[PDB]
Formats: sequence, structure tokens, C-alpha cells
Amino acid sequence: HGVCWIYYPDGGSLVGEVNEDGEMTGEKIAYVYPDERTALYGKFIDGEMIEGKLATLMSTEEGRPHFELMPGNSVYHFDKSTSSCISTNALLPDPYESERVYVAESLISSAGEGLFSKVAVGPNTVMSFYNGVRITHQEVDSRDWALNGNTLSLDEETVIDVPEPYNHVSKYCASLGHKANHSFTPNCIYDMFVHPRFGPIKCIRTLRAVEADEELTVAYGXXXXXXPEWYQVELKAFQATQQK
Ligand SMILES: C[S@@+](CC[C@H](N)C(=O)[O-])C[C@H]1O[C@@H](n2cnc3c(N)ncnc32)[C@H](O)[C@@H]1O
Ligand SMILES: CN1CCC(=C2c3ccccc3C=Cc3ccccc32)CC1
Repeated sequence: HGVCWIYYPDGGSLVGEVNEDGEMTGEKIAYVYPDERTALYGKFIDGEMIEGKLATLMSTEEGRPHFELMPGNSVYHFDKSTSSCISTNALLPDPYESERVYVAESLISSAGEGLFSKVAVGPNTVMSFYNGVRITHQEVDSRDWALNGNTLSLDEETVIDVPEPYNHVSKYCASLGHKANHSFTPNCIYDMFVHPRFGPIKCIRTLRAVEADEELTVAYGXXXXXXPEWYQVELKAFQATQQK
């Protein structure tokens, strides 16, 4: 009857008063990120973000949230990608992600850029979002493997991709999950995420506590889709660690 909270398994949530029809519709609805603190507050229709302004969940009293707007004019809307359009605002960063990760040269030799944590956080922490264009498994599997570096399977029907030129931060920085390099001793995994802006995508989630400026890596693996040695090299070394 009063305030409804809808939690997703990823730890994010929708919160506000429902309308006469029991829908999350109004001007005082919020999406709350998995930190249970960073929030997008404002106009939602049936749970879908029309105009969310950056906010902080300051306190909750008997399930009733108290939000304060952040300074400035950061505004967001449900903006699900398509087969060809990655975003209506490719250069508008995600504010939760901006506080937790950054891109820099990978510490892995000859591995291009990598993703690094800004913060010390514990296990199972959502750090970053893997948004991209949505394409079929047929398109990915039927093309040259060298076009599939940024592909990540979403579900039975869809593969997410971050194709050129969006693989460059100067062209696309709305999410950064695609900047995480591979490792066989990763500190992170890809995981399902339901994002108020990007819709259903995947996220990067730590497997264990990480330190500030630690590089974030994920096991990509185990044969690449479509149609490398750096994989083969580390695979062997990883194997050796298991025996005399
Ligand atoms: C999903 S992107 C990761 C970000 C990428 N390094 C960049 O600069 O945009 C995957 C690509 O990064 C490189 N890469 C990822 N892991 C690597 C590794 N362990 N060693 C060498 N290169 C790696 C490969 O070129 C791969 O195609
Ligand atoms: C985030 N995504 C990156 C690409 C990826 C690959 C891949 C694609 C092209 C070239 C190399 C790789 C490396 C490992 C891999 C292994 C198994 C399935 C997919 C992948 C899966 C994870």
C-alpha cells in the first residue's frame, strides 16, 4: 500500500510509491545501485526510468527512503541499446561506475588498456557495467574471430558487443566493462545485471576483496567464438603452477 521496494538478484533495486494500478509510476521513484546509497531519483513510468537525477539514499525509516539530490545536472533515462546504436549519449559516464573504476594501460604486457579499481572493496562487489550493442549469436559466430574481441554472451538469444570505434574511451565511456583484460587467476567475474539506463546487460563483480589501483581481470574462457597465443601462453603457465 505504501512504499514498495523491488530488489534484483544483482543487489540493485527500484523503490517508491505505486499508483492506483499498483505500478511504479510517478515523480518520486528511484533506482538504487547495489551500494544501497547511489541512486537515480525522479520520473519513472511502470518501473522504467524517464528522468532520473543523481541522488544519495541518506536514510530509510520503516521502509520509507529519504533521498537528497546530488549537486549538478546529471540526468539519465532508460536507453537500451539496439543492434547498431550503443547509446544516445556515448560520452555520459555511469556515476556508480565512475566512483569505482578507471581505465589505464594494463599491467599485463602487450595487452592494451585495462580496468583498475579506484577503491578497496570486499568480495562480490559490482564494479563496472558491460553494456554494448545487441547482436545474434549467428552474426558473431559467423564472422572473423578478430572482430569478436569485445563480445560477451548475454543470454540464449543475444551477444553484447562494443565494436569500433566505441572500443576507444574517447568515443564511448558510458560503461567500461569491455576494458577488463583476461586472466586465469582473475579477481572478477561477469555477472547478470539489470540496469536502469542500459537494461539487461552484464556487470563485472569481484570474486574477493580488491585493493585501490588493483587491475580488474576476468576469465574470458575455452576457444574463441567466430571464424590467440597470449591465451595459450598464460594457460600453460597457469597449468604448471598446479604440478611439481
Ligand atoms: C574485452 S577487450 C579488453 C580491453 C582491451 N585490452 C582494450 O585495450 O580495449 C579484449 C582484448 O584485450 C586484449 N587482451 C585481453 N586479455 C589479454 C591478455 N591476458 N593478454 C594479452 N592481451 C589481452 C586482447 O586483444 C583482447 O582481444
Ligand atoms: C568479454 N569477452 C571477450 C571476448 C571473449 C573471447 C574472445 C574473443 C575473441 C578473441 C579472443 C577471446 C578470448 C577468449 C575467449 C574464450 C572463449 C570464449 C570467448 C572468448 C569472451 C569474453
